[PDB]
Amino acid sequence: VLYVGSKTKEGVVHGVATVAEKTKEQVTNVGGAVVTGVTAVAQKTVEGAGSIAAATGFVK
Amino acid sequence: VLYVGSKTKEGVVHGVATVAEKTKEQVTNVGGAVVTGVTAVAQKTVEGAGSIAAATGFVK
Amino acid sequence: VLYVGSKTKEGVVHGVATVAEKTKEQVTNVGGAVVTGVTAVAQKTVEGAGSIAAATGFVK
Amino acid sequence: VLYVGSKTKEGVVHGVATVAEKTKEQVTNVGGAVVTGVTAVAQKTVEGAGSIAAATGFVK
Amino acid sequence: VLYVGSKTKEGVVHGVATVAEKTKEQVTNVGGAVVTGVTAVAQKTVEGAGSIAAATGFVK
Amino acid sequence: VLYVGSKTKEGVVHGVATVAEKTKEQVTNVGGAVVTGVTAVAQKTVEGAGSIAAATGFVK
Ligand SMILES: O=C(O[C@@H]1Cc2c(O)cc(O)cc2O[C@@H]1c1cc(O)c(O)c(O)c1)c1cc(O)c(O)c(O)c1
Ligand SMILES: O=C(O[C@@H]1Cc2c(O)cc(O)cc2O[C@@H]1c1cc(O)c(O)c(O)c1)c1cc(O)c(O)c(O)c1
Ligand SMILES: O=C(O[C@@H]1Cc2c(O)cc(O)cc2O[C@@H]1c1cc(O)c(O)c(O)c1)c1cc(O)c(O)c(O)c1
Ligand SMILES: O=C(O[C@@H]1Cc2c(O)cc(O)cc2O[C@@H]1c1cc(O)c(O)c(O)c1)c1cc(O)c(O)c(O)c1
Ligand SMILES: O=C(O[C@@H]1Cc2c(O)cc(O)cc2O[C@@H]1c1cc(O)c(O)c(O)c1)c1cc(O)c(O)c(O)c1
Ligand SMILES: O=C(O[C@@H]1Cc2c(O)cc(O)cc2O[C@@H]1c1cc(O)c(O)c(O)c1)c1cc(O)c(O)c(O)c1
Repeated sequence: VLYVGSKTKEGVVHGVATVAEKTKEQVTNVGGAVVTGVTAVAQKTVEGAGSIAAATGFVK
Repeated sequence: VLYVGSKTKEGVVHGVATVAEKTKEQVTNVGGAVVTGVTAVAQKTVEGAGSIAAATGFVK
Repeated sequence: VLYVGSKTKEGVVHGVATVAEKTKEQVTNVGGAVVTGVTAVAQKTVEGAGSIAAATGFVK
Repeated sequence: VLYVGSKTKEGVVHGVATVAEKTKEQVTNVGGAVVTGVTAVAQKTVEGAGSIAAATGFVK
Repeated sequence: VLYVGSKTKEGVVHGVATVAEKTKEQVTNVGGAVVTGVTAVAQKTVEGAGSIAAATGFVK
Repeated sequence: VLYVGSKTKEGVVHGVATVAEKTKEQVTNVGGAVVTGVTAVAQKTVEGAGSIAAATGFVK
């Protein structure tokens, strides 16, 4: 019974509760990368890169 | 019964509670990378890199 | 019964509670990398690098 | 300027986040009172009682 | 300027995050009172009682 | 400037994070009172009693 694998879980998020409460949020970039506020993110990859919250300035 | 593997878990997040409470958040980059506020992130990769909250300035 | 492996867990986070409470948070980079505020992050990788909260200035 | 009272707050709830996740919830009373699952409830009373999640068995 | 009282707060709840995660919750009373699961409740009373999560068996 | 009282706080709750995680919770009373799971509760009373999580068996 090759791979009779029952209920697995891979790359799962469940049961999250969040409260963000600012008064003056502010972002100001010049020529670069910015990544904020990522929340409750899942993923599964096969035979490939798997970045999630990446941020790169230049590439040459 | 090759790999009769029952309920595994791989790259799982569950049961998170968060309260962020600022008054003046502020981000200001010039030519670089910034990554903030990542929360409750899961992932599974097969045969590939697996960065999550990466940040790189340049590449040459 | 090769690998009759029952309920494993690999790269799991569960049951986190957090309260951040600032008054003036501030980030200001120039040409480099910054990574803040990472929380409740899981991952599993097979045959590849596995960075999570990386930060690199340059690459040449 | 008798009672130039500016922006007060009295009996206020704001900024709530909740995740309930059961599999078999069950309630079974016989002749009594039950009160469950109350959430995010505000109130203001003037010259009178102010119960919110009360529960009484008998009165004679 | 009698009572130039600025932004007061009285009976306030704000910024709550909750995750309940059961598998078999169960309640079973016989002739009495039960009060569960109260969350994020505010109140203000003037000239009167102020119970919130009360529970009484009998009254005679 | 009688009572120029600025931003007071009275009976305030703010910035709570909670994670409850059971597998079999159970409550079973017979003729009495039970009060569980109270969380993040505020109140202000003037000229009156102020119970919050009370529980009484009988009254005669
Ligand atoms: O049956 C799946 O194939 C396995 C993976 C895989 C792959 O990635 C690329 C490829 O060229 C071949 C390949 O054969 C794998 C395999 C798994 C076995 O259990 C098996 O008996 C077999 O003959 C051969 C499978 C299903 C999936 O759902 C999965 O996520 C996964 O990673 C794999
Ligand atoms: O059955 C899966 O294949 C295994 C992994 C794998 C792979 O990655 C690339 C590839 O060329 C071949 C490959 O054969 C693996 C394998 C596992 C066995 O238990 C097995 O009996 C077999 O013949 C051969 C599997 C399923 C998956 O779901 C999984 O996540 C995984 O990593 C693997
Ligand atoms: O069955 C899985 O294969 C094992 C891993 C693996 C791999 O990584 C690359 C590859 O070329 C082959 C490979 O064979 C492994 C293997 C495991 C065994 O128990 C087995 O009997 C076998 O013949 C051979 C497996 C499943 C998985 O879910 C997993 O996460 C894992 O790391 C592995
Ligand atoms: O102006 C409000 O009257 C106050 C309360 C009150 C009451 O409860 C019953 C009653 O017979 C009389 C009464 O006079 C109160 C009062 C407050 C003063 O500041 C004042 O100068 C005055 O002459 C007299 C008021 C407004 C409200 O919005 C309020 O919530 C409150 O509790 C009260
Ligand atoms: O102005 C408010 O009246 C005050 C309270 C109060 C009451 O409870 C019953 C009552 O017979 C009279 C009464 O006079 C109070 C009062 C407060 C003063 O600052 C004042 O100068 C005055 O003459 C007299 C007031 C407003 C409110 O919003 C409030 O919540 C409060 O408790 C009170
Ligand atoms: O102005 C408020 O009145 C005060 C309280 C109070 C009361 O409780 C019952 C009552 O018969 C009279 C009464 O006079 C109080 C009072 C406070 C003063 O600062 C004042 O100059 C005055 O003349 C007289 C007040 C406002 C409120 O918001 C409050 O919460 C409070 O407790 C009180």
